[PDB]
Amino acid sequence: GLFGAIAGFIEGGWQGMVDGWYGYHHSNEQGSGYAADKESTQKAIDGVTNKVNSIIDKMNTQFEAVGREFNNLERRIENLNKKMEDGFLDVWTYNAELLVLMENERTLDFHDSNVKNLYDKVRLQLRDNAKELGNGCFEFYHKCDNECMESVRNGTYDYPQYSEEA
Amino acid sequence: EVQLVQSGAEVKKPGESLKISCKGSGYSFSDYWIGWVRQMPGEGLEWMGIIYPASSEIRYSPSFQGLVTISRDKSINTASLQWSSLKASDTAIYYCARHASCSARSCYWGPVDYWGQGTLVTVSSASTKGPSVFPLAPSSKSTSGGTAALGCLVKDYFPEPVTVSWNSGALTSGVHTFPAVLQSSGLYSLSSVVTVPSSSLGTQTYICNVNHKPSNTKVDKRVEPK
Amino acid sequence: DPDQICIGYHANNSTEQVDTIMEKNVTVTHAQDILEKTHNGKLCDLDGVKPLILRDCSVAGWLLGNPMCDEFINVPEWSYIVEKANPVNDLCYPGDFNDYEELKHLLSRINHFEKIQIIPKSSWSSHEASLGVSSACPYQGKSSFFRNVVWLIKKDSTYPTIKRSYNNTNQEDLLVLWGIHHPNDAAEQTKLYQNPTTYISVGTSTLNQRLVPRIATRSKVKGLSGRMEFFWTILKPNDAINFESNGNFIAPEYAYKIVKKGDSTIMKSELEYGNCNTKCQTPMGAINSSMPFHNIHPLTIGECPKYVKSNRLVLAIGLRNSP
Amino acid sequence: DIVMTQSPLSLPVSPGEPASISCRSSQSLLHGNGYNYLDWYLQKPGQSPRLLIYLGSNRASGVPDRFSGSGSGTDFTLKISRVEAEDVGVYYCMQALQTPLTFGGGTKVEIKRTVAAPSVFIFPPSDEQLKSGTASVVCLLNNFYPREAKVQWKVDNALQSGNSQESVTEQDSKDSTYSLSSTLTLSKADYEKHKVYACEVTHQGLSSPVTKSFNRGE
Ligand SMILES: *[C@@H]1O[C@H](CO)[C@@H](O[C@@H]2O[C@H](CO)[C@@H](O)[C@H](O)[C@H]2NC(C)=O)[C@H](O)[C@H]1NC(C)=O
Ligand SMILES: *[C@@H]1O[C@H](CO)[C@@H](O[C@@H]2O[C@H](CO)[C@@H](O)[C@H](O)[C@H]2NC(C)=O)[C@H](O)[C@H]1NC(C)=O
Repeated sequence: GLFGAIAGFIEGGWQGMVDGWYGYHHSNEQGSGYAADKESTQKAIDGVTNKVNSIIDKMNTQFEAVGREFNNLERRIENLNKKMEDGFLDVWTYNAELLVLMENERTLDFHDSNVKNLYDKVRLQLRDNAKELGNGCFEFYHKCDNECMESVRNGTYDYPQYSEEA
Repeated sequence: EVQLVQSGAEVKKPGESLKISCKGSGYSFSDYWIGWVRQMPGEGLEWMGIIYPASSEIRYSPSFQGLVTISRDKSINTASLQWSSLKASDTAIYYCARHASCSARSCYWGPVDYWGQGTLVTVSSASTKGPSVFPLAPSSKSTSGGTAALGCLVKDYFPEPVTVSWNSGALTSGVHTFPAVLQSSGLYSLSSVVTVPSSSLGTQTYICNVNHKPSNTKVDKRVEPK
Repeated sequence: DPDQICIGYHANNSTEQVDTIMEKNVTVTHAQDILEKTHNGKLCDLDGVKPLILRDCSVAGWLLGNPMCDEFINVPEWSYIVEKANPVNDLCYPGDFNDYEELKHLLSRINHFEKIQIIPKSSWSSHEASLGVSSACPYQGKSSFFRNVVWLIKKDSTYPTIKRSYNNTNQEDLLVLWGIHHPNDAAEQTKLYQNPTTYISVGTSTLNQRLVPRIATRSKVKGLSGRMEFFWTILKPNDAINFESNGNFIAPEYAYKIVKKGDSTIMKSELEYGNCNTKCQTPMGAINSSMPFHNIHPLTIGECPKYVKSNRLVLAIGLRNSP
Repeated sequence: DIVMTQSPLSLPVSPGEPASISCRSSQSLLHGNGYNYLDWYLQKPGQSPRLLIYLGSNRASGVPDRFSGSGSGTDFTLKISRVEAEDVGVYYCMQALQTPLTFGGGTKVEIKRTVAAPSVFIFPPSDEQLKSGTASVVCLLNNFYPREAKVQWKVDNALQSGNSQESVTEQDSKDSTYSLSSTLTLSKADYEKHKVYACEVTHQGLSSPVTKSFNRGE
């Protein structure tokens, strides 16, 4: 949404990547393959799992509010019809449905942000040592083996080693 | 109106089982509590227990609980009382009686407004035996004598009861049939006496008519002077 | 060719859809349903405690002791109560019930009664308690009346003025029910009670009631234009209820001792007992679920989820699935 | 249980004068409604028990005005204004507050009359009985008042012990008297060794003990 990566630059997800939610696809002398970012995936799983508890908690806390407001109503008015209960049930159902729609918007936006953040993590390691093709891919000026890919995914990439050629 | 008809009379030996019953009529059998009352010979009334025949909830007495089984059956308006192994101490008369008609579990259990006729349950090691009847002769008086006394001795029978009449019911006045006594052998023995004018001894015939239904026995003994 | 590295996101064979602000039915890789929509469709126990199921009886019939409601003499403790929409056995004799909904609200607090006899039929010696029966309210095939109350009438062309009172010597609160007979006409009131203008006064420490039977040309309901009206009150321990009347008095025989007070409810349902046990129950059926929400029925009992009026509530966990 | 205690145990009453029976309870029988859950029952001789009073004071359908119950809580009483031959029997009070139901000890009530001595008779064993091997001698006290009496057997002026049984009739409807028999039981072997047989009777209406006797074989 705000930082749109899905419906942004890449034109689809990868079915070949089943290691995690986000990740990489390398291709070189040894051979190509998919692999997921262990750090961002693990953080995202622990981030969302609590988000579901807090959103369920949010929905419960104002079911009690809508209920408490009805309880105050019931004691005050002597002649209240059964149609009144439905009124408060609709009000809460409206808000229940609304709170799910809003949280689902953030969750898909949260992934779009994290995919965009992973892309920025990678480019700032490479800097001027790679081409930028403009479809979620980087092409190296230097030669990058499987051990060289390891250093990019993990976080400890060494720019000094590759001065255009190495 | 209300009627309680019982299913007596019974004679058994120690160890034998038994099931006496009582049929209610003239009301809703299932609506009224119905129960049992024991009366041992010569002693007072002992409440045994009641049962509500709609629910079959039984209110036993601690003295009788686990020793007799009270029952009820709506389909034929009958309440019953059972024994597993009888004893000599159970020899008594057992009264069936209607109680409250309260559907709750705490209430006025009375009035015990309608009672049965009782059923005689006799329990001993002796077996059914007919009576031996002997005459008690009238004579003899000093000089003439105004009133004379004669009778019959009904000896060695089991179980109760026996019915004694004189001249086939023609002679009721002045008669005394004594309650029976349980002899050391285990058989019963009573005596029946009647007082009459001494004038009649010469001409009037006197026969006592003893009937012991349990043994199908009928004895007519002629009682005459000398 | 040169070496390269690419950045992307997960995909799979998932077809789970979710709704958002801008889009409806967006296929995602993973999703969480938080709405329970199914039930076994049976009336069950609640933690092994069986409910009181009145079949074709109503609450009024049960407490007053309707002749057709013969199972519900001395019922055991219940978790909840079930009653059909239009129970055929309500008030056999055409009549009303004062504060009937208030009484039903009070039954939510109660889990178990114990019926006790307070005024035996035998005690009414100056009055004839045997008669006071009615057709269209049959017991054992015959004309009859409510079991827990007595329709008193005249005796030998006389209805002496009544003065009785019961003192609650129990430690528990006592539910007491009495009634008044609104006669058909002036000829009937003379026939039944021998007193043109009668009264019924009832008094406790809290309550003080004065009643008078009304005469009116009413419509024939079940072949009876004359009408009945029943009342009730809680008699707290050590407090006495004082009855006085000279006619039209439908006297109590039994009261109901409130022996357990907890959580209960009366639910409208046509369903029957299912020989099951559950932690959560609804009029439609039982719910065995670990969801936080459901959409079966607004009335529930036990440890349940909360009722929403929505058909669907799904949370998106994963990301957008392509293709 | 709730134990019930009646008094008196016996109650001889004259035809004209009244009677009164007390019945005490271990526990209060007064109910919250005001009524005492206590009944009274009459058992006429040879008949079943019948309802007399309930619940405390009200008369059962067929009960005359003479009978009336009274009292409250723990102590009660049954009053009778006049008593007649019809009213003889054992009167039982019973509580009906709690299960198990308990009856009282009972109050026997006979008709009181003037002292009347018994007519004493004695009977030797019949010849048909000796054939069997046993011999029973029967003494008879006919129509006397009061019930208390002494019948003592003496064979050849030797007091007999542990070989005779007594039996008393119920009180008479007409003359309110009692009759009593006594049977001395012996073997034929014993009976034919002694000659003189006599039952010596002693009773309030006699100035001295009356003795009726006979010699064996006339
Ligand atoms: C999203 O998909 C659901 C079904 O998965 C759609 O629900 C259908 O709605 C139509 C009419 O709107 C009904 O006739 C069908 O019965 C529904 N489907 C089912 C399986 O019951 C829903 O309409 C879709 N939403 C949008 C915005 O198109
Ligand atoms: C109901 O009965 C009680 C006693 O049976 C009456 O109040 C007192 O209760 C205590 C024990 O709870 C007794 O010891 C006293 O004897 C009672 N009376 C008095 C004057 O203290 C109570 O009055 C009765 N309720 C009524 C009449 O409404």
